[PDB]
Amino acid sequence: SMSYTWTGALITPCAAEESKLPINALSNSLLRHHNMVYATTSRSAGLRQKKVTFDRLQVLDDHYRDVLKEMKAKASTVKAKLLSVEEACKLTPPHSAKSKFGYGAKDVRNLSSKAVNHIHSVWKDLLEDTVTPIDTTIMAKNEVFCVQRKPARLIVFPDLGVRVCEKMALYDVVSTLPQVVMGSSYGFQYSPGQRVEFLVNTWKSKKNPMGFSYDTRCFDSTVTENDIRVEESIYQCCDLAPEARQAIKSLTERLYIGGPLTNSKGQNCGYRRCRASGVLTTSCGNTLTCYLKASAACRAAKLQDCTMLVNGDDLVVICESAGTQEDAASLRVFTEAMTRYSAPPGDPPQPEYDLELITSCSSNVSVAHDASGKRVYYLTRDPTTPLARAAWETARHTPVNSWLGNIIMYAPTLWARMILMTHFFSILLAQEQLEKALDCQIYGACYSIEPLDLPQIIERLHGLSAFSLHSYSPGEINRVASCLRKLGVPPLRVWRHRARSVRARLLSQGGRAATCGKYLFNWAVKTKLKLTPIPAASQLDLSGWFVAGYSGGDIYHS
Ligand SMILES: O=C(O)[C@H](Cc1ccccc1)N(Cc1ccc(-c2cc3ccccc3o2)s1)C(=O)c1ccc(Cl)cc1Cl
Repeated sequence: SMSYTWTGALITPCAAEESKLPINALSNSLLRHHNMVYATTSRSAGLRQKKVTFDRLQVLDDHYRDVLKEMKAKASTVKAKLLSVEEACKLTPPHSAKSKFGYGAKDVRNLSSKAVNHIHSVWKDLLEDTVTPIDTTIMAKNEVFCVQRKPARLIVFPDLGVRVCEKMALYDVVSTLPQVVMGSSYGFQYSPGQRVEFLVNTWKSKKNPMGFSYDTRCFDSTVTENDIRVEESIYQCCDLAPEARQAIKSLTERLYIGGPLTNSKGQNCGYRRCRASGVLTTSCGNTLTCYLKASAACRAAKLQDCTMLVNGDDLVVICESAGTQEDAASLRVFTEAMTRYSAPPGDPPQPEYDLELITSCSSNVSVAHDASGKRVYYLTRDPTTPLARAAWETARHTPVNSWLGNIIMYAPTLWARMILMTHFFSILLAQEQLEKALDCQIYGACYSIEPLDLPQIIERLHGLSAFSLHSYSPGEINRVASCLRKLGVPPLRVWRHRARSVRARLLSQGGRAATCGKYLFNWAVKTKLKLTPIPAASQLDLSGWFVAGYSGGDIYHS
């Protein structure tokens, strides 16, 4: 079956679309090569439509069914609950697309009778109708990138009322099942640090460790009706209220498997027979399907001690190496086996015998030293993307403050400390918006965060070491350095000279700011400071921050 069928109608833009980095008075204090940064618009949607329209073909051997059985067993221990409507509402993102039925996210969160009535009636349609396809909207995504240009990705999502419904039936499922079914291998249960510790222990649990990541060529399009249905047999293994089983069956037949795509102007763009990105089960399902296809594939290729870490469509496999010549052979089979499951490779996975050489979730493990000179591991990455965006957001406020999200998730990184924290705090001082809560996204979910809190938040996601790390490896430093030369970002020495000033600015502010300049820039000075636990750091409520991803699921918290 073809992943997609087009009618020829264009995927139209809902609003104005900028493709060129806006420039303001602050711009050059960060990135001088403006011709390097751009944003994807609905103008390239046609390209993307071409790269993802293809026919999927699957050959499921016993190794495939073997693993699927194991998973269903563990799945059978899960007892998901049926969210009521109010609860559902209370999980909808304050800035989530409004309903084509007269009410919006603001309406739903508050439980206005308009939204609650409609949802109650949408849910009923799911219980007495298990076939009529549910309409969807297809818009091109606007993401910023560096050149050397990729076509805009495609977002497909059902109406707000249906989204609320998905939660009532699946919210509790997608949060639980993954951990239970895949155990430690489930990547959305780890904070950046725990992810790093998991990969290290796992690397140490091998006499001869050998690893590789596996990138699927546009994974959503590879996903076939069979996958969507198998996913369901898995969900249906849970102890689920009867009404929920129906809704999950109904959502499956009428939505997740496929359905008509409607552009922003109401025209028909075509039909979908693969994964919809805007559904509650997108992240969970992918991860589920990706884990199943890569476990079978492991056995198919006789890989010794197959351990895996799976975050949605991203895959990492650390096993017991059996000889450099023997591994490259194994991986060939593995790729071939994945290809038979409709999970071909975008790039040939290649074996690495060096941990800090594998890239999962666009990141990697690297090393430095804490306050005690002890070797400590942290999660870092190429800063190209993060900065390019931090730049765009320097002259354009976005719904997703990437620079903040980035700082929270990469506090320990050489580039996030010297550049991101400095640059942006400097700007918060001038505007005096040091406490204005701002949105940002982590593993998918949108959180509201106040800048002055960062000190506590960071300590809570990485620990005190995120303020005293030093002697970063030469490999990392050189990468941060190069990327800067590329985008035209001033050298690191310049930033330290600026952080020295921003530190001083924050310190003078006393209070929570004084804490910020105290802990966030304590690396800019020579006479280091004490830095001890933060009293209100143990106050923060971070249980639900990293229990499950919701990328393309309509999720929000505090
Ligand atoms: O230890 C390191 O890896 C870097 C190495 C490094 C090298 C080049 C550019 C940036 C970082 N470094 C070591 C140094 C800190 C200050 C240095 C220095 C020497 C010097 C001489 C004259 C004028 C200013 C100067 O700053 S070297 C740091 O103290 C440091 C640690 C964490 C963070 Cl977030 C930032 C820094 Cl600066």
